[PDB]
Amino acid sequence: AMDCTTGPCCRQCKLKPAGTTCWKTSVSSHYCTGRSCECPSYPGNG
Repeated sequence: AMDCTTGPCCRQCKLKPAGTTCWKTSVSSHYCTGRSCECPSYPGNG
């Protein structure tokens, strides 16, 4: 049982706040939509 939702959008076990850089990968920067714990596959700067 793991309801933490591991991922880049998940600080560790809590859906990061929307409009907050979760990934910010040097090769690809994105943002969390406070909807899931998995950052999208697109940059959030528009």
